[PDB]
Amino acid sequence: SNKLDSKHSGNYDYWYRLFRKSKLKPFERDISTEIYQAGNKPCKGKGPNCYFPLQSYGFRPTYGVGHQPYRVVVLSFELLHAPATVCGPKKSTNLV
Amino acid sequence: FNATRFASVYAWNRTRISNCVADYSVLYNFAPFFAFKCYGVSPTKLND
Ligand SMILES: *[C@@H]1O[C@H](CO)[C@@H](O)[C@H](O)[C@H]1NC(C)=O
Ligand SMILES: *[C@@H]1O[C@H](CO)[C@@H](O)[C@H](O)[C@H]1NC(C)=O
Repeated sequence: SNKLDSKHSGNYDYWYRLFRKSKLKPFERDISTEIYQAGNKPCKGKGPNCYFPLQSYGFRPTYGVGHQPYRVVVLSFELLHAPATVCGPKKSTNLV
Repeated sequence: FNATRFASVYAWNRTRISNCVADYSVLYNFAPFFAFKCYGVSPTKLND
């Protein structure tokens, strides 16, 4: 998707995180703006040894393929022998 | 870290470090960092 996340003069709307205290658990979110601590300084701000946790995912219409604005959606199911709320096209016959 | 005549960027003085145990606290205590970004390894995970 290079037509919806790109425009002339660029677009730095998107975001992504590189600095977090620990790993991310599966299917657990961590939306927060807390400056990563480097060492023992309690610095709350940007610049020296106290960095913003998240950086720009800036996108422009002219990048490389590995740098293009790829749109990704994941689908997750929990299939087993159980009742269902999602099905497929199939008519129901009569009981014998 | 504790050099006094760091070579300019046109030379990019590189040193070979071998046959020692890399403790990163001695690296930390000398420099009040302004950019400690990492790419291949985690800044928290360097002593293991
Ligand atoms: C609550 O738990 C869910 C599921 O693990 C997680 O995605 C979410 O981020 C948690 N709440 C907050 C505010 O972090
Ligand atoms: C360098 O070493 C000297 C003497 O050990 C010390 O006084 C100084 O603070 C050190 N500076 C750095 C940047 O490591």
